[PDB]
Amino acid sequence: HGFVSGIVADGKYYGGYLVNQYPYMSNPPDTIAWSTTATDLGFVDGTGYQSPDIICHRDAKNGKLTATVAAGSQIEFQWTTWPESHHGPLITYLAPCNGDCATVDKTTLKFVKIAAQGLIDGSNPPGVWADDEMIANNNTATVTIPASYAPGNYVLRHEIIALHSAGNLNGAQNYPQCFNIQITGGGSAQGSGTAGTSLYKNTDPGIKFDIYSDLSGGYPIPGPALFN
Ligand SMILES: *[C@@H]1O[C@H](CO)[C@@H](O)[C@H](O)[C@H]1NC(C)=O
Ligand SMILES: [Cu+2]
Repeated sequence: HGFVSGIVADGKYYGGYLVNQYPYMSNPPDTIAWSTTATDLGFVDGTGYQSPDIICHRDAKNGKLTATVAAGSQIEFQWTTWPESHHGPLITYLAPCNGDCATVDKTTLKFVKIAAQGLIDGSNPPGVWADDEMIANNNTATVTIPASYAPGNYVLRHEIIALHSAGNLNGAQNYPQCFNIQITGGGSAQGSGTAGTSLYKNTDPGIKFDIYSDLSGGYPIPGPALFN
């Protein structure tokens, strides 16, 4: 259970969608982060993989602001304190808004996987994962925006998949957080995206996954192919 409280882009801090505060007000602050109704700091599980909730978490609604970021530079995502039990991958995507992200219909977004980290050391189940490294780094995850990416308006979708209960069907817990960004500089490249409601199936091997048994077979990070 947790959420992204803010991000750093081009070295500038942007406050996120404070889901434990902003829903409890008529007129919360503007943010680059999408609003959600996930006030229990909870998740979308496999029962919702085909729901609009998987896109940006949820009942999510477009953030009002947009952060500029140079292609080829780093974004830091500051999570709230992440529980050790919730081992799993960190996956980050870009979807073009093809227009203004403040008004794009989220149901139309097609996400390209730009970063993904999974099982780091599975010598001893339940293993050490991407989220374990995030915990150790002041509950912060980092990605690089590809240097060759086309300049434009994008939804940045950053997600933890907790796998502590993932041996159960629909037991994997997805924690997507979305932000509006404007990539500057860059090149001409873009991936071919996947609708949010097409990212995952509850039968995918990295979704219906047992962290507690021998990990000699590794961990197949779910979702579409990683962009190069
Ligand atoms: C740790 O993260 C918090 C937000 O969770 C941030 O406010 C603080 O500045 C960070 N500490 C360091 C040393 O960067
Ligand atoms: Cu939890």
